[PDB]
Amino acid sequence: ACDYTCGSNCYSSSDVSTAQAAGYKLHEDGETVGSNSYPHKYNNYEGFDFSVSSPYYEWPILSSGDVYSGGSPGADRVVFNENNQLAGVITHTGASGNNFVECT
Ligand SMILES: Nc1nc2c(ncn2[C@@H]2O[C@H](CO)[C@@H](O)[C@H]2OP(=O)(O)O)c(=O)[nH]1
Ligand SMILES: [Ca+2]
Repeated sequence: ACDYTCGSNCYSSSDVSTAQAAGYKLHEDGETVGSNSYPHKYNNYEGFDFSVSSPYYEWPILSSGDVYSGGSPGADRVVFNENNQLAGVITHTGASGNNFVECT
């Protein structure tokens, strides 16, 4: 069973903490990867009710199981805060345009 289901992509807790740890490290060191400069601030335009406080940062999580290193980011993202607390896992899949919906 999936801990997080983003469209047709299946993720376990370990997939999420692994992706999150990589994004937080880059955030700490003030470095980015890719053309969209990840990790970057997640403004929460959609207004999700995250249990942890802002600011939020997004980092792509890949269905391949690999840690994002620069190519296409896919549609899924892990959202973490300043204290490296997981806010949630989101996706562009099933959302119009460049909007997001939470992964179930
Ligand atoms: N939909 C959405 N995009 C955001 C938000 N915060 C930052 N973004 C970024 O704002 C632009 C318009 O959506 C995109 O560059 C998107 O990039 P990502 O694809 O990297 O999320 C947010 O809260 N919602
Ligand atoms: Ca996996």
